[PDB]
Amino acid sequence: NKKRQHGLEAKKSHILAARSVASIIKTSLGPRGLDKILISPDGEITITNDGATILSQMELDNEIAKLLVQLSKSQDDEIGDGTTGVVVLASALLDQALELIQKGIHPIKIANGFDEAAKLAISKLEETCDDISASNDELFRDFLLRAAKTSLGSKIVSKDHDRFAEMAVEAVINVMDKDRKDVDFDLIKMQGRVGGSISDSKLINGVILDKDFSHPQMPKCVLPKEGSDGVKLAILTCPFEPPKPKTKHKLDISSVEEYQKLQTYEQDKFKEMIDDVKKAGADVVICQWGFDDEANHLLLQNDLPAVRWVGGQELEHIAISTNGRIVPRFQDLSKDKLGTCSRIYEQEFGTTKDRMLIIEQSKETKTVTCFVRGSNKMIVDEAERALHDSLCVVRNLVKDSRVVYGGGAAEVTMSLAVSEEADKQRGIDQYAFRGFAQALDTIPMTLAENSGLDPIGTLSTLKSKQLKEKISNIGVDCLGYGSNDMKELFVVDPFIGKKQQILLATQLCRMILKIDNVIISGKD
Amino acid sequence: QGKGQIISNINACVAVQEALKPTLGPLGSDILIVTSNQKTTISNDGATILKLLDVVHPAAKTLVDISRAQDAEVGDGTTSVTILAGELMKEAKPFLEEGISSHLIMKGYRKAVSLAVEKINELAVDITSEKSSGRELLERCARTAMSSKLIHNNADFFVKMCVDAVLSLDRNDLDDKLIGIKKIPGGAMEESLFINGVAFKKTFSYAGFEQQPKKFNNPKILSLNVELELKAEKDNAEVRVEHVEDYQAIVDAEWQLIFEKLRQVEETGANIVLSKLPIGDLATQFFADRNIFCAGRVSADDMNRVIQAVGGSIQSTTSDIKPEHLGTCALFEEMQIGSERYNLFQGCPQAKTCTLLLRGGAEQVIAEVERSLHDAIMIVKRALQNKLIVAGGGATEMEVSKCLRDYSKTIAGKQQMIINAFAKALEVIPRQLCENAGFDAIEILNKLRLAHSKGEKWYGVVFETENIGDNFAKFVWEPALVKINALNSATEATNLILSVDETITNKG
Amino acid sequence: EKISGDDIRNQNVLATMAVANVVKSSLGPVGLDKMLVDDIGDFTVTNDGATILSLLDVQHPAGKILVELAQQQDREIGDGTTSVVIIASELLKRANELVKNKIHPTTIITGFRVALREAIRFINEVLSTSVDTLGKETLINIA
Amino acid sequence: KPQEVRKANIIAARSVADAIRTSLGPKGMDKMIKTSRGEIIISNDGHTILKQMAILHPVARMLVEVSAAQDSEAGDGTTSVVILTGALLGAAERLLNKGIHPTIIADSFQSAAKRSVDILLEMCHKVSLSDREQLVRAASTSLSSKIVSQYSSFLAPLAVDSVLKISDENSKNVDLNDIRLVKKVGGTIDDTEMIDGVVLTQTAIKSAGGPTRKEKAKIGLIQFQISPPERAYLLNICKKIKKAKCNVLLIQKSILRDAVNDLALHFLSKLNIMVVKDIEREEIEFLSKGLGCKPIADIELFTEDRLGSADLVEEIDSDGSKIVRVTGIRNNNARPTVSVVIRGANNMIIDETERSLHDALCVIRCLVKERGLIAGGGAPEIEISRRLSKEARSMEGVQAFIWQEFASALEVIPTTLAENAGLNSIKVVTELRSKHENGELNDGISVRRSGTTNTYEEHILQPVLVSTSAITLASECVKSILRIDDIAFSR
Repeated sequence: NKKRQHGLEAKKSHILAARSVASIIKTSLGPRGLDKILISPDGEITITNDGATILSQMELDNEIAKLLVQLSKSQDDEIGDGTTGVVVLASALLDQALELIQKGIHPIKIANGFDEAAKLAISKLEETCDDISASNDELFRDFLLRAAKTSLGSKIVSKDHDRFAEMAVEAVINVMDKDRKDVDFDLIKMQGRVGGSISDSKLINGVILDKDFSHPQMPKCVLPKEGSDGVKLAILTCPFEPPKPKTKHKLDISSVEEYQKLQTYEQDKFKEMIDDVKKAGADVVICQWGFDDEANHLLLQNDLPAVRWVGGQELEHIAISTNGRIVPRFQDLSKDKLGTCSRIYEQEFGTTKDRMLIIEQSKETKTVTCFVRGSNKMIVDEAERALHDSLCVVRNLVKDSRVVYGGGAAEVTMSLAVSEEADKQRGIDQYAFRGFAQALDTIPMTLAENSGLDPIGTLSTLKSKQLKEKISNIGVDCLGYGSNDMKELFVVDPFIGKKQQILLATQLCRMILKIDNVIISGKD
Repeated sequence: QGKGQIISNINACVAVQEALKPTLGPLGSDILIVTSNQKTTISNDGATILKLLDVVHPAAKTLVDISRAQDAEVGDGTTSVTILAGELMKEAKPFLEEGISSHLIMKGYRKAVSLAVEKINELAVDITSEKSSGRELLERCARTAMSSKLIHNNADFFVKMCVDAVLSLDRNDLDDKLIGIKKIPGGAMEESLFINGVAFKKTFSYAGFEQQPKKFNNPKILSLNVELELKAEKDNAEVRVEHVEDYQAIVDAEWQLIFEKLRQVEETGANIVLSKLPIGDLATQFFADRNIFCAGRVSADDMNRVIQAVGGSIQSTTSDIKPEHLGTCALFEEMQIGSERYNLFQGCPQAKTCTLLLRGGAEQVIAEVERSLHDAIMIVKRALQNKLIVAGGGATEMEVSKCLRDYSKTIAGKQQMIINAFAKALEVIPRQLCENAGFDAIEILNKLRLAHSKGEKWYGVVFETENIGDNFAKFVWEPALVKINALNSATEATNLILSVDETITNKG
Repeated sequence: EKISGDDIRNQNVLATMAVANVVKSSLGPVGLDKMLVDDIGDFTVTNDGATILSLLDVQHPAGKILVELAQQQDREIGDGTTSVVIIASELLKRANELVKNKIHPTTIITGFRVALREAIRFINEVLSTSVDTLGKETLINIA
Repeated sequence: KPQEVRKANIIAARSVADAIRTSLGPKGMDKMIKTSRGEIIISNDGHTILKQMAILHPVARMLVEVSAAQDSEAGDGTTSVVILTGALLGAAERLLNKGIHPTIIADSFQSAAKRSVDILLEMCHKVSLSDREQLVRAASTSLSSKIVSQYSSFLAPLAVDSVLKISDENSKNVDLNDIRLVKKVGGTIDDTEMIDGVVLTQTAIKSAGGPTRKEKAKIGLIQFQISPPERAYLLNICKKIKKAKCNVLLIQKSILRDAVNDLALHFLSKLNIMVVKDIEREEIEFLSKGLGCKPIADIELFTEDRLGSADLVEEIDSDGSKIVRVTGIRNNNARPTVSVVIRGANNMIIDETERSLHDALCVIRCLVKERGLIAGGGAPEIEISRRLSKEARSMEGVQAFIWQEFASALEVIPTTLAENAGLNSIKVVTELRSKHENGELNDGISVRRSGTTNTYEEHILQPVLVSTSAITLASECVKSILRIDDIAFSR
């Protein structure tokens, strides 16, 4: 079960495979983009326009495509923005290469050209960069928001998405420190409840997890009581109560004395264990198993809410901000072995009776977990993806104040620059540098084709104004506004992101054009 | 059967040559090989290609044998031994059809390899301290081999990671295992960092670390083959209970037993505790209270080198530890390279090894300069091991081919045809060096023949400018024993292929 | 039918080399003979190269070229007809290898013309006139 | 589905072009054609290829019409009009795959041709009707590919001066049917006889009685075979030819027997009428035309108004040639008839040699039709590509994108010339463009030099008509094929 094909004709097989990958992802590019139906292994129906999930759930058997996907993962992991453009641009770069192959251009002569042409394009893009953070700090916050809405207004939340941008820009403002000059995106957890509306999503200044207090007589809010070590959370596997197995018992009872004798044992272990909560230093107790009712009533006098059947990772997320520990026994617990917060309160959301638990530090917290609602279970999944992506939108805008005015205008601006350097080639490479422009044009072309605009005249419309007039942003009208000028529409992409799109795509040309054999061995 | 078995055997050898044909050279092409483990590799390394080649034809299994041995016997030449050996088979097709017996063919190849290696011996130039040293010679060779790469702008950083990395190795016992290579995602090529020690993952799914001293001026390393944990952050384990009152007592008792092991380690006094198995939360905070380093996920490749670095060893027992199991370096510190946790030892004076930590934009982007450093390490390795230098880049195959033609001018008889083919076959190396590089093979080969015939024995293939030039002056230097053992290896390989007249198959 | 490229070039070689198998053995006073048979059953065996080719039934269109060129050698000079086919088939067989090495057919033809242009000069050097018969008669050994 | 119809029309025509692609150039590859009549032919003549292709594909039979039109228009380079058509169709396939409707495509090719002809008019090397230096220069270089081109230097004034006499200086049309080339065995290649009148392939009466010549000769054409099923009947037939005093008689070659029974031939001798036999149908169209006479099919319809007039009628028998020349027609309705007798060694040599001169006659006509010489070696195709690419940069809209693809298609001629010459295709066209960045006519693909140089300096120029009609007629084919919407049978 191996392949046999000799000559450059094998590269025609390889490129024709890439055209299949593109025919999938192509139609997903743009805010007017078309969705894909994803058949889950279990039959679950997922509908998304996100090329990261489209490529992740895309299953193809040609190993050339498996390379294209594995390499595109680096766009999602390092940057997290335009994985879609990596595949779309690469396909066009390979499509123009197919023409170069037939013209007799040696495979390496092709690769050397795309490398030097990228050195021209990225440089000419830098000549047009702009500083989104210029002037005042309040202007930074303003423009930071104006762009964040461009990523959120493209999803189902677009009706009132400004509210998801409210939590996003304010979150990264809380999570970003200009002295640190970096944003640890793991400091933000994405979590919501199934059902609700856009206005039911909240900006939460602290940790919220899918839990509620296990006993209604315990206080829904615990405070340090003016000066204590905040609110400590007990993270244990066993409850504070007389020991009772959760599998089998097998306690032989020989007489009535022995029968009720366990209740005597329970009374001392009831008060001992609930005193061991207070002595151990827990203000609330969360254990993998629940707590005895009589212990629960003895906990009441000390205001010791508790929660049952909770996994370690969920309490870990709290323990990250509170510096808690999973101590094997309650006897070695301390004010520090049990992590500390300032306030734990249980919040009800209108008709939502879930009443989730929120852990705050009564100050600027080291972590936030924002609250997401949406009218359909699957809307919530994508809505949190919008917060994930818009979190990376502002994360890159913090990383690099340099931005480009996008919408295909930067690609056409770079395309025109490549055509300017075409006349300066006057050599064999002139064949290849020109094709780089023909490939750069496929991004604004794809943007127009997914929008319902003229696939050819749109290219001449953008090139006309970006050539005869000025480098002023002349974008694609996919948003349905009046005309071009994304500076007026405040549609902006990160500079470092577009640089990575061009450079990573060039790497894909180095990877695909330099594979001459596909040897697929069997398995024993 | 008969001579037709040779014809079929030759056709099998052609398959191997054509497969490895594009792999030759720094400008060469990669092969995508899907393994039975579903792991797929894309590599230009002939050894990687060989390990996964999956040859089933008994005749071509011979070519794998001589090539796999070329790797361990010499250390380089896994591609050239398959190219040269294959062309010596391709040149044999017309000679077999004309009825030249296999002894007549093989005898001449055995006479030719003797006549050829003699001239490889004549060409060798002795370069150890010859008007050069570490900083000059190794840079002239490393800067050349690392040219025409994604580091074209950043060579000084990879020359630092190349020449000073290998020159700082133990030269009395010099081997590739002395430099480890670890892929660090994130960063830039001009910012990629090298370390004197070895690195570790320390990426546990449990958070709450780093609030623990990770740095010691005089660490004391204790390595265990067992885990140090009780309560796991993710899964759990069955704990057996004897009584409803002892259901929670065994949990307390489980604290006692692991606390006891951690207590005996607490007294042991190791400032660094390494383990091959995961470390739990009880030990996480416990050793934080002890203010010593402890981490699992340590490999033997990292750990056995730690033993050389600090002078410890592995002892799982908590009470039976002999002082010789603990050692100390000049500095230990967990490194945050590239905004990612990679624990390492820093500046161990007893360490005979080091590690290049590779930073870059993407994992594949690193891989491009990764195998480049892999080769660069070998570039210096041979610069020190082999004082006898022959001109690389095809110049040797030019020099030999001329002497072979003169032997065919003087030697008359049935040996004349065989000698000439042995020479014609040596042009497959410069031919594939040109076709894999993108040059005009007919133009370059004809200019190589005319230029060499003018008396210049150092002419060779220049990859920077499509031209023929003095590769000796370009410091494109290759070991003599590599070319000698490769040429002897190929001749024996052709003696194995040409000498088979029957294949006997036991089926069942 | 449309046959072009590597196919028609390989078919032309199979034809020319096949024709050579009919002339290969006819060269020399120690030659081996070949016999030709028609439908009515007449048979003839000859070592004469002009007869071997003159009676040869060639159907492949590339061989019809080899015969037309060979017959002209006989009509014009009357000898050297055996060398025509043998030389030609080795020229084409080795030419096929040149084609597979990415040498354009025009380049091959141009250079083959150059070699002939030089060859006549080397013939002028090695040849001798009607001599070696006066003072010593090497035609004695011819006799 | 009209997209399937167009797909088939494009694929089919491309396969015809890929067949001729190898034939362009003096180093061109030969095509073998096995015909249904049982003859296998091998030739590099392009019209021969498509003529004997016997194309059955209804769409590809338009490509034959393209070839014949190029031959009747200019008469040279008819290989290139098919190659140009092929590239424009291959580029059209790219345009069709881009989703541009054929109507937009065709009209854009129309506008490209309008600009393309103007580009050729710019680079025109000026000629003149009196410029016999350049006329002899170019004509003999068009004969340079022939068997003996050294003797073609003397064949040059044959073609040049003979056409300059038949054609007025200020004239837009020359008729190549009015210049008849006739072969004759004997003589040398430089030996030809150019006659300012009609030339008869036969002589006077075959048997004794031939007058061989006439003064004040009136030429009639009676074509019908005269033989007995007789004396008075066969004699009276030819008597009336004497009645109107007709002194020269032309008789069409008959499929029954020889022209006329000897009774009426010797009677025509007794009538003193010069008898010319075995005249061909096309000869009558040539001969009766220049003479200003009307042919008569039968022997009964002889009349007086159809009498001719010839100043000189004599038998030209040189070393046993036996061909008659008639000069001094002086007919009000006639045209300057020119006929040439081609002397030479072998009958087969003079037959092909005549055809080599027909090629040359087309060259001079092309220069009279439209003045100018254009660089050979595909140089005008590289120059046009650069100019239309430059103009497509300022042109806006889908019309610009199609203009750009037109420029890509213009490379098929310099590319084909380079491939059949055995030079690296990209190397050559790269060098061609670099040279056109400095020079204009200073460029061209040279077979002798194996590189780029000035075909003017290499004495390789082609009539501007050849290039102008090549682009013009090609745009007509592109329109015709792209406009094919469906194929239906009629019965």
